[PDB]
Amino acid sequence: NSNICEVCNKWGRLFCCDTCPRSFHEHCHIPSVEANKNPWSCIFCRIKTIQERCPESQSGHQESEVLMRQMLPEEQLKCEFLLLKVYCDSKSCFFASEPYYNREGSQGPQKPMWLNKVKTSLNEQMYTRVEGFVQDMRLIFHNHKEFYREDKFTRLGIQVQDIFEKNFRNIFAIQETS
Ligand SMILES: [Zn+2]
Ligand SMILES: [Zn+2]
Ligand SMILES: [Zn+2]
Repeated sequence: NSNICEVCNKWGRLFCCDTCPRSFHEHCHIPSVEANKNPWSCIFCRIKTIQERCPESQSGHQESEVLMRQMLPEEQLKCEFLLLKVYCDSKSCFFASEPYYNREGSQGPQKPMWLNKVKTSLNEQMYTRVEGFVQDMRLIFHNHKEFYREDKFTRLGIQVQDIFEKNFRNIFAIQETS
């Protein structure tokens, strides 16, 4: 196994996957690494298993259909994985914890949102459809873009949103388009 966490790239108290060489800190893995379970498979392995059991799941889908799916176990897992993929980018540190807004010439968003809040929401099964999760994730970046206006710091929102969107397309097998 790897000697650094797959999500944060640091050493520490790591849990090793039994079916791939990845490792995780306890709260870096989503869901948090499970108490017992021997063997244990990580979220990357569990997502690969879904794909292997249903190869047709990789044919193209329409986003509108994906957003209306109910959050049954497999869609719950896919949202957890997609959240994990955003945390894997180091620039996610800007969007992880609860923000605050006091900048000359800007007003804070009406509905602040951050990655830890989405993490808790998923953990507490607060989303009933994929749409709920996706709307909150997109809100994070939209709030950022709107608040930082012309400051070049707005680009962080663009960059992390691009990571989100690419992984969303991959994980939910959205039909490729030009
Ligand atoms: Zn970590
Ligand atoms: Zn694994
Ligand atoms: Zn099948």
